[PDB]
Amino acid sequence: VSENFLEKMMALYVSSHYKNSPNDLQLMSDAPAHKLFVLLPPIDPKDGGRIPDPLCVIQIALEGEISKESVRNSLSRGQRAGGDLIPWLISQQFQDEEFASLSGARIVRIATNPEYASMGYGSRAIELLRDYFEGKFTDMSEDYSIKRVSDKELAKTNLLKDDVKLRDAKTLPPLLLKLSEQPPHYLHYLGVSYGLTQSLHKFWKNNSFVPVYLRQTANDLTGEHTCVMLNVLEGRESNWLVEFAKDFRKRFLSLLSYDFHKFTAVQALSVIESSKKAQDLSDDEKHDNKELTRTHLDDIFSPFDLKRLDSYSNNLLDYHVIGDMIPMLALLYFGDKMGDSVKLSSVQSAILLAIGLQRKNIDTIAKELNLPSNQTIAMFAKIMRKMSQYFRQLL
Amino acid sequence: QSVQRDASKGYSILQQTKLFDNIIDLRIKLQKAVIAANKLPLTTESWEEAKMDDSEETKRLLKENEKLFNNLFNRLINFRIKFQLGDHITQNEEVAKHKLSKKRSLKELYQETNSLDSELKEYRTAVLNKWSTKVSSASGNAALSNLPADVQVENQLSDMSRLMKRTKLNRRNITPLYFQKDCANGRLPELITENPYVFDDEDFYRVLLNDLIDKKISNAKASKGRKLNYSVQDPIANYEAPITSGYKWSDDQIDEFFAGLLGIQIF
Amino acid sequence: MSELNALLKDINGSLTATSESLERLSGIYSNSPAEKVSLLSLKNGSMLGYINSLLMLIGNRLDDECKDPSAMDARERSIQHRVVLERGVKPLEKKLAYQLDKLTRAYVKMEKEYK
Amino acid sequence: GISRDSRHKRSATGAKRAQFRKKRKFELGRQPANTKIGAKRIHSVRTRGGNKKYRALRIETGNFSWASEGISKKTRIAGVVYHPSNNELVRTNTLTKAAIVQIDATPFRQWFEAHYGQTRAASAKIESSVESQFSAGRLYACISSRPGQSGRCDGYILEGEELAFYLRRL
Amino acid sequence: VSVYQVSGTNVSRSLPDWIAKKRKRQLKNDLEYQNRVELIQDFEFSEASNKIKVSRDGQYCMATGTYKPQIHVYDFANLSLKFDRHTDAENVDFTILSDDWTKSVHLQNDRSIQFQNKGGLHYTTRIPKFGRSLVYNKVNCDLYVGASGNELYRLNLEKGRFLNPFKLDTEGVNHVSINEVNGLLAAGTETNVVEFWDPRSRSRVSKLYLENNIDNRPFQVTTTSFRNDGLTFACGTSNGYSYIYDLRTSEPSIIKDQGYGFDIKKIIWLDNVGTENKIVTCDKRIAKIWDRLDGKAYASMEPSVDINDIEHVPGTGMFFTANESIPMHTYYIPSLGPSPRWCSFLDSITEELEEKPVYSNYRFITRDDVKKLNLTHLVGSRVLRAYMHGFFINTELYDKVSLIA
Repeated sequence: VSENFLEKMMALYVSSHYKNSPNDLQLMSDAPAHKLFVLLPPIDPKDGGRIPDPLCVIQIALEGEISKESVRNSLSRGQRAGGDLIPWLISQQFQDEEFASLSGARIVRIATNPEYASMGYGSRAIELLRDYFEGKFTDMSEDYSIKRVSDKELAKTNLLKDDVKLRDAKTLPPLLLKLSEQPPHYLHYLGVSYGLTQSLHKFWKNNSFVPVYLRQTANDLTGEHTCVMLNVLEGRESNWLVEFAKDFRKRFLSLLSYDFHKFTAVQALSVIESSKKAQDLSDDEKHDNKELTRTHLDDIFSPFDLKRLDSYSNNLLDYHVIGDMIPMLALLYFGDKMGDSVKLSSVQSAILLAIGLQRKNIDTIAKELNLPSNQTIAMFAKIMRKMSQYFRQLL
Repeated sequence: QSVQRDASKGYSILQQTKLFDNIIDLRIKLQKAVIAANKLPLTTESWEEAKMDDSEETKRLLKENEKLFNNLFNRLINFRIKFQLGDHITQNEEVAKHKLSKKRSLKELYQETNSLDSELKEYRTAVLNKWSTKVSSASGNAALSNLPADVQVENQLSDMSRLMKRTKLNRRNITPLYFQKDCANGRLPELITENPYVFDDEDFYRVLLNDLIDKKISNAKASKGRKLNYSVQDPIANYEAPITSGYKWSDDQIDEFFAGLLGIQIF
Repeated sequence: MSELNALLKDINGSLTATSESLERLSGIYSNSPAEKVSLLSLKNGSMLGYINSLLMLIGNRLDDECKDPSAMDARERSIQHRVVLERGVKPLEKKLAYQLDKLTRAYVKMEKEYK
Repeated sequence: GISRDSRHKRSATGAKRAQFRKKRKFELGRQPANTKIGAKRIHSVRTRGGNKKYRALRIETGNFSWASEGISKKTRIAGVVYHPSNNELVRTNTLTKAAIVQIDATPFRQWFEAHYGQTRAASAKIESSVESQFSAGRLYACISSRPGQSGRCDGYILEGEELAFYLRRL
Repeated sequence: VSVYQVSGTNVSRSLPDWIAKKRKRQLKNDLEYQNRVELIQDFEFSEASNKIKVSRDGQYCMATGTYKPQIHVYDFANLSLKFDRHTDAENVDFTILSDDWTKSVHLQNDRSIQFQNKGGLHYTTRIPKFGRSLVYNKVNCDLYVGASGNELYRLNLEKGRFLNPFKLDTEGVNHVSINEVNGLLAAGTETNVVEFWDPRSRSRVSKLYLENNIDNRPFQVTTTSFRNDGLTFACGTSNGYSYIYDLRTSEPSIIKDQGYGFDIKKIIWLDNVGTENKIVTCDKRIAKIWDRLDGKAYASMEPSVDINDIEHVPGTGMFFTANESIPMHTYYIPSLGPSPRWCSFLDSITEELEEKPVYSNYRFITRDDVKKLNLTHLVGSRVLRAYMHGFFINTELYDKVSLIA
């Protein structure tokens, strides 16, 4: 029964993955941090205890709780200890020692049946995950260890007469356990690591995970950049994520032009939005954006530059003449220094982001967004008018 | 088979929940009594003067008054005993049955209330401990080892002084009958706006209303074509051509999804 | 008409219908192995007791003698019963709420299937 | 395309007649004007001769007569309740002659109170069903006009045997 | 959110359009008449419009009139009425079979299905009982007609034969809809039930009993619409309640009520515009845009004149309304999506557009209903904000008070 039930999960696991290696099997059985977890359909009582098929299987790895002393010694030595991927990477990138101490779990893999994809089973499993480690599955009906072979038994057995048999079924716990039965471990966060694809990014964004890091090197096999997304549990402090999200957003915005210019503006916009959702998670106002000051405005842009912007809004200027202001304008708007005054549509933001941060030509935008060049110019000139009004009222 | 136990407990929970809406209705109906009761006199002379205002009238209402409370509260002490018997709160089944059978007096009825409260107090300590341990274990707080609920009750019960002052607050501004006369005559030692004698549970009463309010919302002949002719209508013949690609999903997924339309230890 | 008399009529009208709810409520419970959620049964018995402290509050006031117009004995019990409800039960059931919602829906689904 | 010629019809003996000649203007036909309730859209039609026809596409008010009291008032139309020919016209609330409809009782009620000084007595007596309709506030009326010809939705209040007939049909 | 009326009568609601025609010659001197811009030439019916539909190609649109009953065809590329064709009877429903306007089927109120080819009227067939809706199955090419009676009519274009009719448990079909990804059909019965039928076979897959706790009044299923995702399903009731069901589960995921207690004339899923979790619900007076998941109202559409139909141009923030007015109104909401290709410079003039903006947010309750709910005491309070004859209340409070009554 275990063999049959065992086969069924990898049938789900291997199908999602492209080219699986047998080594992962040894990882899953022997390594302690990994826990084996399955979503099943409702069990019909008339089926007589027959095992249902696995609809979704998720692979988690408990990571974190690293001794604070070990962090400096490894960080100073530049040596990465085996395992605990997310604590090491985040600590290295943000140089934060407290995060490594935090207890968390990495969703190593999620597998859903290809025929049933897009039906929401994966979202349901994660939504039930985040409840389990949050403690919402408490026991309501008013042990699971197995005795190990004793040294006495080993000493008393001779090689020739060894009766190696399957463990008695009575000793064995059940193959599947209800959540209320098994208490969870105390965790601070759920993290993932995956190549940034629109479907997957859309999938995890709906699951309230927020971005913390994106590798600048694309994976050679896939040509894709791995994105690290994180979700904090209720009842736990949430600040450190918010600071990380802001830094990643600033890091992402600036770095759009180097190597993510290949990314679609819609894809880039989603990443920025997902990060901004993290701010909305924080009801606290201690960490908030600062509105652009008049003095800072004067430093960034000269008066003639402001006159130049105004003329374009009035249409007395050519588009090329205003090419100077674009990257600063994109940074300040997406930096949110513009404030509540200035808001834009998703297409409008994508256009501004692309010229400002993906740095693409307006015609390049036209083909990408499937809009003729004139609308992009006209829709853009609308963008410049609103900020020019915003600058005017500030003055 | 575990579905049967799960279903049965849900019924118990449901029966358990309905019981409150019935009792909360009892409290709601009693709300007019507590308001009117708070408006009553306070001192013996005021009662007599209230009696002297209309002597013969005040008598039968007082008798009609007194008779009902003995009937209400005696039935209630019977009403209380059977629960704590049935819900295992009281372990002495024989004593509870004896109390139910016998007819009790006002002073004796007070004694049962004290015992019923006291027995329920031990039940609180045992109950609140068990679930707090369970929830702590379920949430990983056991792994961590946010006060225990019983401890919170004990500590705030220790803060006993603060909570009268909340009760003594006269939010409704109730003035009991002949209050000014009692005040002038110095017949009210406690006083010598917060009134020690006026009881105000309005904030609590509203909360149960809101809670009951919130609960239910979530729960809540051949001619003219008049007969059918199947023959070929040539003008419409071959008006279009069928699309062989079919529906986007596979037939197996299709015929499946309609079926679900609208509804060694293995386990 | 005297103020006391109109007040006394209100109490009389107040009581007589608190009865019919009481017999009606006692009838249905007596009508009811099924094991009950022992946390809730406490959250029953406490707020039964709260209503009773309100009744001894009423009774102590009504006595023409009023040795205890403040009815302090009725006060403390009302405090104790309200104390347990607001801070002992209320946070605990919130942690407990979701699975209770999952159990009751399961029973409802089963009953709909049976019918 | 609409024609009233009997030639396209086959003979009494059943013989299928051959097309004598092309369709003529003088034996032309026009569509039904499907009048409905609402803010009074109408237009004219130029018919044979210099004459004209008015086509009420929509109308919400009409001149209805209380024959028993011998009066007539303009009142708003509530909605179609029954049409003997086709119930679909009732669903579509299409206004047509003989259609049973509901109308406001405010002007008739006010006139009754004015003339009779009652909400003399013997004359004030009327049928019981009509009194019930007054209490309800709406009256069953029959359209006596052809809105698709004259542009008017004139009618009369149902009473007596006809009222009972249309009530039992209801 | 910013919503713009591109075209249509801009006079007070009580003022009729034909009076404005008299005013037009008076105001020829006024500048605003010159500045006013039309989108499609002759985008008006002499009296009124019933239904509006856009070609899947997206360069053409189809509409029908009251007098004379027309079938207007407007070329978006040409911004003009492509042609005018008169019809014998008033049209009840129609669908465009072809990619272009060439091949269409129109269900007339005279119980006749009339087929138009690019040249003209091809053939007229007569169904046994009067029809309430018409839907076309692309896979099987069979026209299914809802009817007043229980039986639902089946006509097969391929064979030119009328095939056997589906038999329904109840009488009155009102609206019918087909899922393009499943093929499942929902028939909106007069009673508070919708029957689900297998297209491949001849079978009722299931029947869903709609339930409304708020109102005990009987209600009828007015409209039915499938999503392209194919798992979510929407229902419109005569009482102004819109139900979105994940068809796999019996319970309604979200219940949204329009406000005015009137029939839901149409439901449109705004998947293609972007931010797919958006749904349009249309009543005779208002067409509201709201999120399927949150239920929050995003934008509201309030023409002065009643709506008979609503149509959305795919991939754009453009909507067309078939209405009672002589000019059919035309709405552009920039936020949802870009203007159509043919509407290249609509963006340039957004300031010049009207930019029309409580009623969508709040719950309209007539004076009589206030009496029914015993809310007379709250008249004059901030809780009840009186507009017109109805006292506007919060939706949550309405569901509250209804449960007491």
